[PDB]
Amino acid sequence: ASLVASIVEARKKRTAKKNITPYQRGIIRSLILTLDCSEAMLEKDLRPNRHAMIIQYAIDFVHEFFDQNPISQMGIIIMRNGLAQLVSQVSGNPQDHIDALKSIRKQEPKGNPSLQNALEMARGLLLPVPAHCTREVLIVFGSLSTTDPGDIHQTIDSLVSEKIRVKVLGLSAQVAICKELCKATNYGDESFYKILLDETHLKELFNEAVTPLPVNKINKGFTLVKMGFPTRIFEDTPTFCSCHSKLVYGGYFCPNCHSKVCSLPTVCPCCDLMLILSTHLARSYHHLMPLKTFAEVPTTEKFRSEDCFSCQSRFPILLTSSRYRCEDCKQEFCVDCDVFIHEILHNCPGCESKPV
Amino acid sequence: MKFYIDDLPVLFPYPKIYPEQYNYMCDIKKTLDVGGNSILEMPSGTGKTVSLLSLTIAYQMHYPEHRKIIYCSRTMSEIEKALVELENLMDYRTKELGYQEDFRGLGLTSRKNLCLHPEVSKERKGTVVDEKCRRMTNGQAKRKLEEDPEANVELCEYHENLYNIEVEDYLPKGVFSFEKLLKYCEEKTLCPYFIVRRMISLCNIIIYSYHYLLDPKIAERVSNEVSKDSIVIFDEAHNIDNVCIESLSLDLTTDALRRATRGANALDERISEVRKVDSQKLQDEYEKLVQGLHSADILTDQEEPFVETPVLPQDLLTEAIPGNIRRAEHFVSFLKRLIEYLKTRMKVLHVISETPKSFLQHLKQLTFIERKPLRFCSERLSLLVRTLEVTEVEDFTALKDIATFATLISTYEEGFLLIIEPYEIENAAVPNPIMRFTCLDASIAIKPVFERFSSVIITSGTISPLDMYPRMLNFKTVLQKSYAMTLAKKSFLPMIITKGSDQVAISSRFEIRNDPSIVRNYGSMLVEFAKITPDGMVVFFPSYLYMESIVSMWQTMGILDEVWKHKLILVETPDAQETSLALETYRKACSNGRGAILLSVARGKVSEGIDFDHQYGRTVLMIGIPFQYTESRILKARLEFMRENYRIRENDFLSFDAMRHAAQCLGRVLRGKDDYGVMVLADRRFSRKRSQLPKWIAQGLSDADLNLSTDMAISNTKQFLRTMAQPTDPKDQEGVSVWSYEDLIKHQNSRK
Amino acid sequence: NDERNELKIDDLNESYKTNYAIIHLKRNAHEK
Ligand code: SF4
Ligand SMILES: [Zn+2]
Ligand SMILES: [Zn+2]
Ligand SMILES: [Zn+2]
Ligand SMILES: [Zn+2]
Repeated sequence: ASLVASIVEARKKRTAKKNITPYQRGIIRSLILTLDCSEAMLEKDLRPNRHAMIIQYAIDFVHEFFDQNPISQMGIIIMRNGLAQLVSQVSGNPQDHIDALKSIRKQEPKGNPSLQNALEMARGLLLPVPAHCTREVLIVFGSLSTTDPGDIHQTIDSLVSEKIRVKVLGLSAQVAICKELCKATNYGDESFYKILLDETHLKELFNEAVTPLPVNKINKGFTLVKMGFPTRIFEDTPTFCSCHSKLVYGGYFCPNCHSKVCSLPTVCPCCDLMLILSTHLARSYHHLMPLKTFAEVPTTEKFRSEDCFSCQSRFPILLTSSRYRCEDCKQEFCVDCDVFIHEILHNCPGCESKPV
Repeated sequence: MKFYIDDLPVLFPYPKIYPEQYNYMCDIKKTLDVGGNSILEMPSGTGKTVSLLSLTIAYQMHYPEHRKIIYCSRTMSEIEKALVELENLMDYRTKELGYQEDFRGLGLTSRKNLCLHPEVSKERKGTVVDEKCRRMTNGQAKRKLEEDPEANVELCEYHENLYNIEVEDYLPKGVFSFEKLLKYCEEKTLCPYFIVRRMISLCNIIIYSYHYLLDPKIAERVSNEVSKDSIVIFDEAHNIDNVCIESLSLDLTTDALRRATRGANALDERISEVRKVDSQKLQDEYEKLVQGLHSADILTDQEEPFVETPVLPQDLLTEAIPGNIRRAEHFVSFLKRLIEYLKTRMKVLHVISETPKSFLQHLKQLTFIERKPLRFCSERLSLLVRTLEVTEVEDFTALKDIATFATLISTYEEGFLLIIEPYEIENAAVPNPIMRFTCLDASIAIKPVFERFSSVIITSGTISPLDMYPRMLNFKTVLQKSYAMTLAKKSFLPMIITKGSDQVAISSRFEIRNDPSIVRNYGSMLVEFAKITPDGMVVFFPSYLYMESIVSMWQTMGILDEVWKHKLILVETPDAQETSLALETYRKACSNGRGAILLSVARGKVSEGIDFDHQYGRTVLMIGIPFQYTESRILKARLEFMRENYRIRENDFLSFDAMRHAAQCLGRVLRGKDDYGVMVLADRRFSRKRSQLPKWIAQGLSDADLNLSTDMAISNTKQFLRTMAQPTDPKDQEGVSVWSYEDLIKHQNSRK
Repeated sequence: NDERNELKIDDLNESYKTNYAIIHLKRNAHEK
């Protein structure tokens, strides 16, 4: 009955994955990562300490976020001594944020946190963002109390007026103001206030925060954005770069002003034009055309082939059929493949192979 | 939703309904259909008022009897909450039935809470407000103005404007809470107090407090208007015995007697002056008295007696005045010598407890005052004060206490006692004698209600055990039961802490109140729990003196300094306005995330109606069993009377009294089933009181939490909060704790 | 109004429903 228990647990896990719909998502994101560095973060519930674990997971989150959202931007704020300290300006360079976190990890946390100060700083940082981008603020809260100079409700109302979206990750227990913020700022949705249960669940929450958030039906900001695809240049002599004013072997040439830029994607330093590559856009097509879930075949019916279509592997033989099929093409897949096609790849080999 | 009972359609104001609510409504309907009284205990985390109002309103609007509804709560804030719930229910009914059905529902309270006069509503006491309103509405001013317009006496525009319109057009059809009523009456310059007092006889449902139903001083006039076949609901009736006892209890002090002598002398001088100038009034009053008329036949409906009837209407003699107090001067001399006898009895050197019969016999021996003339003191004084044109009654205010005491002691003899103590406060340099006339039987005040009304529902969240209430108050119930909430996941964590982190026993015994170990243990518990509590933390102390002393000790030790870093501190104070402002500040601090801790008395003003739910109430620290002061003559006499009559042991009754208040405070944490909290009972003596707690709390109290330590309770609290912070699975509560219409229909089909 | 909102039992109200917009991406592009 233990093996059947494992099978039923797998079925329950797949139950959530069954419901998938092509929700509209805002690929162009502007995220403000607020971290809590207060006396309450000196506890040892997370080894070695909350500050160390949170900073490490923040570094990993930055890597993943800039891996899967090339055309997004991020900024870093911390809460110390009841004040909001900016440590990274909004920019598209992951290395700057990684270095900022590496600098932050040293200082010992102390003082009290100030959600109102952090939110005001985030609003100021997100003011100069285009209307077509999604303004988001991810806060890692650890304290159970908030000390603020002004009225937090007014700040919440201002955030709602500015159409900013706030996600809060707690450590110990729910805070009433945090719940109200995450609810009123997300059109009443109460699923954006998460309290972790352990280190693994914290990692899962951080990974979940990476994917873009679906947009609201009534919040329409549809528009066309002027972007250009530069051509890489290979030169024999180093030349001055127009972004950092430093010598580099080569750089991408903007197609609107011919100025060279070190790395992409970044806003052109001369014509204020966004420079991106086709791959950067290609990285987000799976968020617009998600692959439909695969449903296991009951053992009552007859199987098609004894080996996996995608990997040519013998199906294990024993109670519960270890087969997964794609409704679009009706091709049996093994359990090992299913996760790979639904986590790494985003195209069904059977669907691609089937002619029309 | 809109579902059906055996023959009664009921419209619930929510798309979802709890199984506890459905069973509660079914039981209430069964009680109403079968006739008689019933006792219902519903969990505090499940909607009780909404279910009561829905079922009763549907019953009244469906059956042809159209029996009216009387709702009796324990506090005015509860009246406001009930009125708001009724307004919501009526809004839902109006939206579902397509029209506003003919319905009128009002609350009722005193003048102080409904006065709009800019010069009379600015008083700090209700008696002065009542006196001024009487001066403006008795009809003396109106008659004087009619006879001579030049008279400087002024009237109340709000009262005068009511005469223009009829009673049936005072307010539009609907439900009027106090807030909406005040707004409407301010926009139309009308008196809400008189509107309610003149519309009680017409409203479908009337909501007031237990004092307006039990206290004869204000109960007779209101009860004379309500119907006899109406439904009666007692909400939060676990503490009704205290109200019933304080209804018929009086206290007289040396200052009171000294002021009564001055009042009597002033009355004699007034009688002399009126005899000199205008004696026809005295002659007319004497002539009317001779025939056998009383205050009812003499006073007009517009005016009220100066002295409120202190005895129940059924115990008032219907015979003419005895004759000894028929004349003003004779009555004044009688009253003066009564006051002198009280003064000479206030000189005892040791506690004396005596029956009213013994007191009357000694009075008849030393002086020549008989029982019958004494029984008419208040009525005769009311008539005399009415006829003496005493517009200013500041001097005569004192005589009210003497009249009340005389009319009570000469009326009741069984279940009443008189205690004379040379030391009102034992901690006093000079003796301060006090005379207390106490009612020991709690059923005397409530017998008329249980006999006048056929069906009575007694409902509460922490009324247990249910067997004692029929014993204490002489009434019988068709059914008495408590409901077990069908929670899918535990939402409240009740635990008992018997010792501190050092393994030293902790208790709130008064004799060891100033103990460094116990005080430090309690302070450490407070700080540790405040460190983990997210938003709000309510601490309930056994008594205000204990709270004051322990808080001062904590201040000296520096524990409050540690608490200040994590939360604001709000403290209950004797001043009601200051306490209300403290409550508002505490709620604001809980809402804005700053975090707050509120210290209060388990038997205080907060615990008698203020409810802490969601963000407001997260952890409840019951610091010690709220035991009464054992070395109290009144409590000892009551315990002896109960032991002799109802065969209730003193220890059993004391434990019941304390556990009732502990549960009362505990139950103010949950509103719905999505609310959660930690309930810590910090005393070694709770460990054996699990069987005495309400059923829904005992079921949630695990065997491993019967005797815990501070550190282990902190760990359990942290784990519980972390667990309760996760999203609930909808399937886990889809049809096991929350029922939709289809689930309700399935339950009905399976049951049938 | 505000008192009604505070006194109402939220747990018994209808569950919040997401209002996210769905999109269907047609694929028809001319050759280079
Ligand atoms: S009639 Fe009404 S408004 Fe006027 S003094 Fe009396 S209670 Fe106040
Ligand atoms: Zn450069
Ligand atoms: Zn350019
Ligand atoms: Zn396929
Ligand atoms: Zn495979």
